[PDB]
Amino acid sequence: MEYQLTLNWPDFLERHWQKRPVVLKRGFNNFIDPISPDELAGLAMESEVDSRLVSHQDGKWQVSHGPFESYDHLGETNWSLLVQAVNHWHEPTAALMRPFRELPDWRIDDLMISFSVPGGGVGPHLDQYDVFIIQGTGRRRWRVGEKLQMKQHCPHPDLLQVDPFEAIIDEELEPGDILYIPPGFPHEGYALENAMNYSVGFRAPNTRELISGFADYVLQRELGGNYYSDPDVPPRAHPADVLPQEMDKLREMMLELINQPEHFKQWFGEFISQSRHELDIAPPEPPYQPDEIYDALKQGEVLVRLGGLRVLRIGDDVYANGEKIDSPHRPALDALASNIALTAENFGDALEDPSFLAMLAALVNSGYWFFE
Amino acid sequence: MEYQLTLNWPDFLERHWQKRPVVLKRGFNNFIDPISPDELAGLAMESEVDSRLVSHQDGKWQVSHGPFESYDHLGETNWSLLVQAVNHWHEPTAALMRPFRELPDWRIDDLMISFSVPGGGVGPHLDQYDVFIIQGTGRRRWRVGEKLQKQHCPHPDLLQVDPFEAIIDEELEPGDILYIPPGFPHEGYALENAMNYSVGFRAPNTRELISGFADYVLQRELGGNYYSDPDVPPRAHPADVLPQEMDKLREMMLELINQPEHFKQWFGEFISQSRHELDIAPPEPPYQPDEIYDALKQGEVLVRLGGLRVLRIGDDVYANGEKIDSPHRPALDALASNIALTAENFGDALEDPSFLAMLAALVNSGYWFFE
Ligand SMILES: [Mn+2]
Ligand SMILES: [Mn+2]
Ligand SMILES: [Mn+2]
Ligand SMILES: [Mn+2]
Repeated sequence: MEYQLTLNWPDFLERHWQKRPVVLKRGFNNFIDPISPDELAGLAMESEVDSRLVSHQDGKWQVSHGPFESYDHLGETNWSLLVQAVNHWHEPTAALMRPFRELPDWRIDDLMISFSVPGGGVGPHLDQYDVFIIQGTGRRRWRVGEKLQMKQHCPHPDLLQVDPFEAIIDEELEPGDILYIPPGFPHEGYALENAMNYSVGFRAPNTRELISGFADYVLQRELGGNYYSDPDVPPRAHPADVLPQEMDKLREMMLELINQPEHFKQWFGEFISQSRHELDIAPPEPPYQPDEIYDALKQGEVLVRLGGLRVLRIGDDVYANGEKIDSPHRPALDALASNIALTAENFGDALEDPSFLAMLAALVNSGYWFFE
Repeated sequence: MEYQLTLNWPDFLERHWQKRPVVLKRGFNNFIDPISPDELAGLAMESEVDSRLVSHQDGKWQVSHGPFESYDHLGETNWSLLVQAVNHWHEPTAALMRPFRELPDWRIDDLMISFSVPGGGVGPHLDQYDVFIIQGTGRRRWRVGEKLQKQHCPHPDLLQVDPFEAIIDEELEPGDILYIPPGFPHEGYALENAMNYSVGFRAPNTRELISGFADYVLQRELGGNYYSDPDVPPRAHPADVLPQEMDKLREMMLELINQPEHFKQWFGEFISQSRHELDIAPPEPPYQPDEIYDALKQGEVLVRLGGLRVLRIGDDVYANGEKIDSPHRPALDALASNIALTAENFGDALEDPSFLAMLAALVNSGYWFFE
């Protein structure tokens, strides 16, 4: 399908994003759910999918990790099924992501869907990331509190919650409504009628993850192999001392390495292009030869990107799922990065180059793009 | 005994250290060996001690590792035995380290001893570390090359090398010292039965700094702050990552690194650790603080465990991967400055109970022993 967002973007980015939560009423007009609770359940039965059941009985909370062989015995009440990264396994669901391209592809994460019977829900909780929560069929009561430091507690080892909060937002969401929550704002919501919620999640790294990742990149690629050297080595009163100048030199090594021109860009390119959830990956059973891709495309057949596969451009280099793609043909690479559903027109003269055709062949044979 | 290096130190550090290799003729006058070859073999058989044995049947070599038994077996000619960190074990060998205190404690590693029967040698190897090779008990032929300078390929470190043209070729007598910087290919082998005492040095490369610091960051779970973009910049293509964003991220990292306390503490814990296993046997019954106090004021002498690294950063003291929590700058400064302390070395600090409780804990860790 194709989904149309009624949001006013400049106003939102200016006043709201990464600042304050909002309820965007009728974000989607005449909202038609991309998927059904049944299709979602069947999808949760699959073993490659990350899914979980969260139920609560009076005070007690029970969290069960999927997949599942059974719809019984659950209840008419007080439970919810959560499925991560549906946009990987379902194309119509993947369509929901497109309207959010007004925000950077690299910051966006994936689409997680929850189905809840009345009373069903995940409880009050905090996130470290921005989220858009889209109301599907049914209705839920959503509550968001002010952003204040609060202790996280665990009703279950597998389930994070906070203490109940005074809501700065308390509302019932109709289908098509969207609730934007910046990180740090406690929120809770629960089904009134049988409900479907679509969370477009976002991702941002912290410093720990960055320095760790890059350290592993340096180790793996065997970089930064230059040793500390002191032909000028300074005198000292006490031989057990390590002088401030030496510490400074030592750290200056790390800073210098971090600032080496290609290395950081390349590492981050390989990192950020990787998905936090498992892709659906099925390399073409026989591999493709370059000229049947050439032919297929020229024959009118269309190339489409695997749902959830991240393609990002940093400078003149492109990165698809951890792998750097480097080609002299810019329009083609731009076509690969900024739109799914590619046709020969988007490639231009690139297909004539056997090198580009070879690369493209390797990308398709990898499962990253497939024919329609 | 207690060794006196005859060396012009200003001239060495100025013209030589980390620059050019030299043969220092009669680096030691009347050089008596700290240890006998059979004693060395006595250590070569041990569970904890790191040894190795290298033999060349011409054109081909064989290497075995410790512990050891039955040296016959075989060999008369053409083999060598090598033992790491002998100063961690044999106390008079650690005294051979004292003259090199003219160089920083943090850059010094340890002393390895190699006994080679005639023809015995390790082959033309290469190091990324500085080394002083002290000749004793017999003679060896040493040759040192010109340090070739492999574009963008990692240096293999200790991996073996080419039959170089020698900028240095000679035969060492007892007391002779061959200093080599990192990068200079070198080979040596025994003529008469030969003892070599190689005092080595250690430097971190950038990779080790970044890995260590990263691990430390994970452990204390620091840098928890998340990248945020209230102002997030517009772009032509939704798939693009702008330079200003890359700068945001990079500066997050640089900021974490330039936080002084964390880097300081981590490195203090990192550099105070030893590259080889120490001898650690805490007193079977411990000492009460009063026992320490008393015995210490009886004129007894505490000595730092051989090979144990104690280093000062700012005013902070680190002993074997751990900080020492304490005031009394003179006393801790003494703990780092002198191996073999006395009551006079501490002075006033002994009357503070909180101080000697700590010190007693140091002794009980096995980091200092009486003699
Ligand atoms: Mn309840
Ligand atoms: Mn072109
Ligand atoms: Mn000199
Ligand atoms: Mn060497």
